Order: sequence, then C-alpha cells, then structure tokens
Amino acid sequence: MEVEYTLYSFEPDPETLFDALLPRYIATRVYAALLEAAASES
Amino acid sequence: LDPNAIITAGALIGGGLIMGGGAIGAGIGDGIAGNALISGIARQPEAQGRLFTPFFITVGLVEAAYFINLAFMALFVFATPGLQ
Repeated sequence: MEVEYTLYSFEPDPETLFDALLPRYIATRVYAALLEAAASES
Repeated sequence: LDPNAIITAGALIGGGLIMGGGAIGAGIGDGIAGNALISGIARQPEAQGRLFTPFFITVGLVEAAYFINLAFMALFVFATPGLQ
C-alpha cells in the first residue's frame, strides 16, 4: 500500500493496532471488490 | 551547661526536621499532581479547564500539611514547649 498525505488514545500501542488493522483492511477491500464485481455481473 | 541551651538545640533540630519533611512532601506531591495535569492537558486541550478542579483539590490536601508543618514548626522554635 502506498502512503498518502485532539490526540487519540491508542491501546495497547499504535503499532499493534496498526498491524492488526492492516490485514482486516485488505480483507475489507477484497470484500468490497467482490460485492462490486457481483453487482457488475448482474 | 545551661539547660535552656539544650532546650533551644533540641527545638531547632526538631523544627529543621519538620521543615525538611514538609518541603519534601509538598515538592513531591506538587510535582506528581503537576505531572498528571500536564499529561491530561497534553492528551486533550479542552480538559485544561476541567482538570484544574481536581488538581487544585490535591494541592490543597498537600500544601495544607506543608503549611501545617510550618505552623507547628513555628511552635517549637519561637515558643519551645518545656522551655524555662
């Protein structure tokens, strides 16, 4: 993924949350692609 | 060996001890409460108004003791109990 350019309280730490969120972000984008492809197919 | 000399020596030692202890307590407590306040403000500027209410409470509990020390300390040196 390319990078495009109050303070939130991240727990346990920002890095662990980022690492957990990235795979779920990729899965979400895959799911969105699947939904949009199904709509295009219909 | 005058007795009042010993009286004054003991009173001054005790007063110095109380003043030092009160200084330690006040300094540490004020520093810790200030650390809490600074971190809280850093996380969210809006809270600056709110945090003073609890923060100022803590100082009141702390400084009181310190200002009590001085008071009781003033008792020993200026009017030493048991002095003749």
